[PDB]
Amino acid sequence: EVQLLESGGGLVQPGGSLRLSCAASGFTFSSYAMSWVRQAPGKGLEWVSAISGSGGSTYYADSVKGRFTISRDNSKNTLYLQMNSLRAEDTAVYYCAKYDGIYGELDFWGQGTLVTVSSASTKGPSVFPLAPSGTAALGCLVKDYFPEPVTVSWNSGALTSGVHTFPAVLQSSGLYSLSSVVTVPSSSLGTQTYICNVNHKPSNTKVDKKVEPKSC
Amino acid sequence: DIVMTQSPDSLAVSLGERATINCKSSQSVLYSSNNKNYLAWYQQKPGQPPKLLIYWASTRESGVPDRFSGSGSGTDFTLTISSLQAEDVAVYYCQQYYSTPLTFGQGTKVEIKRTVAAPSVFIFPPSDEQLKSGTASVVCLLNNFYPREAKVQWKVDNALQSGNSQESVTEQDSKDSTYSLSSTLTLSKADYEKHKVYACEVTHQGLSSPVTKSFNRGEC
Repeated sequence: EVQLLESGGGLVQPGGSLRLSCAASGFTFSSYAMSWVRQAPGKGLEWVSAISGSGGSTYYADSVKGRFTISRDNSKNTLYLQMNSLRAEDTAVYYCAKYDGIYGELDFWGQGTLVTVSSASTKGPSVFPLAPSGTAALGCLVKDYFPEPVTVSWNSGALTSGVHTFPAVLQSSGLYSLSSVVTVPSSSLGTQTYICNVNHKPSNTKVDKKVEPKSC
Repeated sequence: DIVMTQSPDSLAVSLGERATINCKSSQSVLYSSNNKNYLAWYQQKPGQPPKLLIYWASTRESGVPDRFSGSGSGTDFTLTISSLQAEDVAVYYCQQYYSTPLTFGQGTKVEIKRTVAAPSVFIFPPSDEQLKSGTASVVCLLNNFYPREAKVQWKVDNALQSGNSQESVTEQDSKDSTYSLSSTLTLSKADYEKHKVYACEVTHQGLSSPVTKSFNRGEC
């Protein structure tokens, strides 16, 4: 199937540089023009740059001209974005996007890669139980981490029904925190084990937290 | 640079009813040569990239249901979602691909208007492990409610707490069209151990009067 897999995003100092990659597959890469499109957290879509199928032609938004350089390697099936002199305003998820063969619209997008421009330090979360006391609620508090993102699953992905993993909020300390909760039958509390699987890849932090009613 | 302006910013429509989103481009995107409008509509669900719905102002992409239809020409354009389904909750973007730079509208959030549903409320004391680190987080959960408006008040021994909590809300659920909300009250371990009664009080349209969930520190 048609696929665009971005990589290379992460935390970088303001004034620093970063190179994004996008691995294209399932189609003839050189046949199509390609694009980079960004989305700042909670904001709209902003077209960044486009490159012709051969690479002979390149275009940029005014906000990125002279700082960013789009390029491609048709033998490797790869699109690049070299980003220099980064600013806090360049913080965004960056999407690789394919143009239509003839018409010229963006008809396929990758999952995106997060770029965070900040002088703040990488820090792994601490994970605390939200212990339960028909239906009971329990959860995990994933506290004090930077940068985004964290992933949370329950019972290694076996439990998905009734799970709510909340958007992270930035605390005044400049660190993120989030909760993940699940509602379960109260009769399950004695028998069924509930473990939240937390992964903060940016800091190499993996935690499994078993959550049960607190003992008296 | 062509400015794409969407209207409205936010839309709440009952399931099975019609949702219409307007898009106005500051220049005509109708290309004389082929008489086609260089206008596209995108759907973006939370956590996902935009998905192309409509190109040529009116042409439906493969795999996109009949209920999505695009119309208009020149500067004025409309996305119509007939028979709105719960899974259609998303932000919708128009985009001109007439000339560089490619430009997008600001987005329109489509929310589902369903019946009122009261939150189920739960309070969580801080863990012993966290307390040892010098901090106490107290969490209140409001689960599966509609509409989104809700008021959470934290009280510690009768004193209303202000400035020391943060809230986060989920995106409207794709199946049941409800929201959930977590509020986290944060205090020092020292402050926490100076007080007894910790209470979350929830006000919501679905509740005949506010619901309070509480615990006494140290008590089973």
